Amino acid sequence: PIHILAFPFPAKGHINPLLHLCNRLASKGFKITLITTVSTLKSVKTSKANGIDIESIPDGIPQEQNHQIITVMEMNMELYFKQFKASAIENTTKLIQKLKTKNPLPKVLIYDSSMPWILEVAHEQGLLGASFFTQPCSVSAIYYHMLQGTIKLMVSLPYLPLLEIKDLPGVQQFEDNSEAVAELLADQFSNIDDVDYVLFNTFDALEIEVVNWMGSKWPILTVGPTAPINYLFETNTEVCMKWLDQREIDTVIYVSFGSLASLTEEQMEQVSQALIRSNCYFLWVVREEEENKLPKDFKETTSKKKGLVINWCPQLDVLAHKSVACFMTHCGWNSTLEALCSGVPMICMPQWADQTTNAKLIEHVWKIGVGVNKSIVKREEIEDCIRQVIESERGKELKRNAIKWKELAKEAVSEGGSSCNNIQEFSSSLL
Ligand SMILES: O=c1ccn([C@@H]2O[C@H](COP(=O)(O)OP(=O)(O)O)[C@@H](O)[C@H]2O)c(=O)[nH]1
Repeated sequence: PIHILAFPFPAKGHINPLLHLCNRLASKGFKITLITTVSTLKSVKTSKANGIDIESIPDGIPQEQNHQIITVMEMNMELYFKQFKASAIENTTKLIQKLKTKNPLPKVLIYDSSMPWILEVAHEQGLLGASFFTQPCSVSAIYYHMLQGTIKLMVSLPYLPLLEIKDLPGVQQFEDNSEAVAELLADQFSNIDDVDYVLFNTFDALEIEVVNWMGSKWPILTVGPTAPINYLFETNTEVCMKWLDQREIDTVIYVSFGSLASLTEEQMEQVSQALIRSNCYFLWVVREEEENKLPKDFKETTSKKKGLVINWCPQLDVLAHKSVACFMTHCGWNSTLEALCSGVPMICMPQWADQTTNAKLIEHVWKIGVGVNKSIVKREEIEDCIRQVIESERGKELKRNAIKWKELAKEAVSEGGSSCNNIQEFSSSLL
């Protein structure tokens, strides 16, 4: 087989979409080796069934308590991102030299677009280099314009809806790290003319005009949704799926703020009371390190009548379940795309980075969600949005719109669709 190496940035919203692409490629007969940091490997619980070799490299930055890589970087982003970079260059080089003593020899390196300097490692080692963007073309376009100096972080940009300042990617939320974060996002386009393959986790029908614009500059390959062995981490699948099976169609609010975002105890109390007073059934992912910010007795007693509070769920299987009526989300791109491709309308509560822009696209372009208004977002505001989605006639339109996007996404990934064709073109190029 042809041997593909894959190197995501060490965070679940970067690992998971690349894993799903790797599983598709392994189904076409390619051998896959996934490169992870030691810190990521500590959370990996299931890997045997997917058949992919996993090889680890050092973190390259300090190990603090049981914190994850981004959390450590936030202490000093400019210093620690560039320590992570130097270590990753050195140690991926060493790893590839070891892989070159085994058959089949590696031929291509698919690397996260946020790590553009890995291209030079691939080429130095005689491999093709493929940059994998884990955000949509519309948001990535903003980072390109930042690199060109057309904008620096109402705002008009080519082939994007008119934006309010609050809709631009949220870099101000990173405080003293804000300048470093803006620079790394723009750097995704710094060597794009040297990349052998440019891949985006999106599909053409979702953003026709900006994809066409981007394609007038570089040959890009839209391959999304990569999401269809589907999980590396503990998902509590049996508990979650048995509980959803006890629920009637269209009755459950799924709630998750992703793998990184953390809300204050003040904000968590507002969400807790909004869910209780709504009187709907709900499944709320509260990560284990965030549980201590919940109101006392919430997980053990008051959520027992109508809710399931869990530290991680099988999100693809949850969003596919007929009981789920809507998705209160932080609007990370994977959650946004997974919900749209499942036909599930959203309540948008973005926190930072691309989430703010994603929420504007959800509400105003794709029209499959409503957005909360900050005062802190209060229980009444959240309750209002729940009634809009679950009860009102507007909620029925949002659901019809979500089902339309689900059908276009099914088309894109099936035989003859744009993403299916693009993955075939990538695969045949390697052959
Ligand atoms: O209980 C959960 C919550 C999230 N996810 C997955 O975690 C990723 C979240 O990535 P996203 O882009 O939505 O936000 P981020 O964590 O990067 O902020 C996605 O692959 C979700 O499917 C999951 O499997 N179980």
